[PDB]
Amino acid sequence: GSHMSKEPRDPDQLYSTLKSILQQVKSHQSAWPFMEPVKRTEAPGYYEVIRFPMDLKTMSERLKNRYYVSKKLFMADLQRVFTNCKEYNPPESEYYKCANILEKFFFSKIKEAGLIDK
Ligand SMILES: CC(=O)/C=C/c1cn(C)c2ccccc12
Repeated sequence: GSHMSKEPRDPDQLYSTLKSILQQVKSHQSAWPFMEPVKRTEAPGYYEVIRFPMDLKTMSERLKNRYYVSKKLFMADLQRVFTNCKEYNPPESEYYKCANILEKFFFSKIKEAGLIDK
């Protein structure tokens, strides 16, 4: 019929698809606040604000073997990464910058892969 691009294709393609998005999002210069692991009190205001701390170092870990195969599961965590930084980081900081730049890249990429869910 026509072209709308707004629906994943089976868990097989979607699986590696999330693995590709992470490969780019993580490889993106604006991913160091999530790619590498963070300390425990190195973040200005952590634990007592982030209900579910998350980072890219954990996604690729499970996504590698078999975990983020769904569209909402991956989007939830990944989206939790961009907001988590934006959460404990003030309005003026490099953490938010790279998090807002990569987050923009993420939404666009998924917007084209008919992903996104919650
Ligand atoms: C994106 C996220 O959920 C958590 C990021 C950080 C957690 N900690 C403890 C940090 C310390 C420094 C910088 C970033 C973080």
